[PDB]
Amino acid sequence: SYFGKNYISKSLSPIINILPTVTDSWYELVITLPESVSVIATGSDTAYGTGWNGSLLVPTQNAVYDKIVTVDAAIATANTNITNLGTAKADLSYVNTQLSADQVVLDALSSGKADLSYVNTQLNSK
Amino acid sequence: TNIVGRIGFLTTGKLGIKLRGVLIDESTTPNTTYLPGIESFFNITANVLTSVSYPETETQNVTATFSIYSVDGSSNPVFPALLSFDAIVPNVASVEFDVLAPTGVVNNQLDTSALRIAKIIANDPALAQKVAGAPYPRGAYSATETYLYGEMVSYFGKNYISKSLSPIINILPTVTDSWYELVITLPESVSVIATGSDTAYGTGWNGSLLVPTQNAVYDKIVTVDAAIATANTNITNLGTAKADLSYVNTQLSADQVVLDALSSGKADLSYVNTQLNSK
Amino acid sequence: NGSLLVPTQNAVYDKIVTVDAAIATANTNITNLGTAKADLSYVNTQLSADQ
Amino acid sequence: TNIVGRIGFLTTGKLGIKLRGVLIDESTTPNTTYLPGIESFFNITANVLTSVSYPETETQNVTATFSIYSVDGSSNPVFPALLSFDAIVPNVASVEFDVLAP
Repeated sequence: SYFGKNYISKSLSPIINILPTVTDSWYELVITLPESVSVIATGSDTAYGTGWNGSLLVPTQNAVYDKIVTVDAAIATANTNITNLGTAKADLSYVNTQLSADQVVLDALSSGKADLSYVNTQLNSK
Repeated sequence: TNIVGRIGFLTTGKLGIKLRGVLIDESTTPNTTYLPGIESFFNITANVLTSVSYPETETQNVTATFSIYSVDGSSNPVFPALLSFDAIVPNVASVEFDVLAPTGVVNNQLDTSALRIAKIIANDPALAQKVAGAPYPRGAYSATETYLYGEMVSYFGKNYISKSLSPIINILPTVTDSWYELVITLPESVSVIATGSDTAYGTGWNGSLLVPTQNAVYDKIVTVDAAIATANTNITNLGTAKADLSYVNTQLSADQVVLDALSSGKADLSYVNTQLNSK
Repeated sequence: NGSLLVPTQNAVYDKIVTVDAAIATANTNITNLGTAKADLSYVNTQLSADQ
Repeated sequence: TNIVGRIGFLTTGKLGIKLRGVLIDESTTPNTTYLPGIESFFNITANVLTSVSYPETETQNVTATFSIYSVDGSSNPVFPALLSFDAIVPNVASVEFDVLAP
């Protein structure tokens, strides 16, 4: 059953991932519904399957609720990814501070410590 | 191990058990040695094995031959071993004889009894598919193709299976001589026109009563999903694009330990000049 | 949940839709602010200069 | 060394033991000089060896032949031995007939 129409597979070989709308592998079971005294309000029990691009159908509450639930689950997953990324992956302040401290130690060590050439010259003098 | 069991189609007989190798038993304090090739006989009276006791040959993997003999007028085993088989007596207080006897038939190729063949053909999916008959779907009816027997088409909203044993062309499905309709008989139908409303408008609102829409629902929801996926892509890109906390900490610690080592064991200018002036 | 009624009128579906759109935009803003802080190529460059 | 054990599927029988070579058990005060080739016979009554005491041979490394004969109406051991092998009698006070390693 596909989007309100019943189909029968007419392919001898087993088929998979072929939409029933393909008449080359499926036959649609026609129904006229002649002058029936009962014409009431129902929905379409087709779960969200990206077949709703051109679809004058009307979606049941179940498909919409399930898609909303999975969308919210994905959003929660993204939010938790952001949360556990921020606290463990990215930060700039103390990295910059420690780099500046290391740079100040580097220039202090460069200035204070004696060149090996200077030490060699002085040892030569004596 | 005690052995209990019943024997069909034999009111009176003798059961004989013989070992194929030596057996060692420790159920008794003095270790019991069991010689092979010696047959032990037990009565089978009123289709019941009277008192069959044989040592356990399970953990020793020793096989024993069991045999069923008819009794002559002297209550003695005649020897056409009606049922003979090799089996291992397991380690249990009482075992059933049905377990020991093998299950199955040697001449398994002899039975072809119509009922059996019917069951075989029905149960196998391939043979069942071969015996199909029935409608053979082909699609909407047209007058430019040939429909064989059992071919079923759609015409004016009805389903028609051709019953002409010969192929037909251009002949309408409605004429009952060569087609026949497949009844549906649906009473008190529910889904006719409400499912078909939909209407094409409405993405974000709160008062227009967007009850039936499905296409715009699909479009807005794929927009939302694309936004979420782009957010995930940005999150992953930022994750791979920035530096990790632990890696930076480790690199900084390595630089700091090298730095303190350099500061400790090095020649400061003042000390060297002082030593030179002393020299 | 469950296939009992169909409606899903413009009184409960679009409220959740707007909630999800707003939360996705908020996550986008949080991602934007997170990406403004820290980096890898620059840190590696400066660490190599120090090395 | 005293040999003890039961023999299943044999209501009554004889156990014959024969020394391979000359044995000298100095344990006994009059050092017993056991001669070879002589087949000492013991009784297996009610599937049980009656009283099988044999000198140990682990020390001097001498084999002994053990055979289990069935018994006919004349009490003569039917010489085709239902079981027969060669083993060294271990130097223990009591030994099980099953544990005699051929």
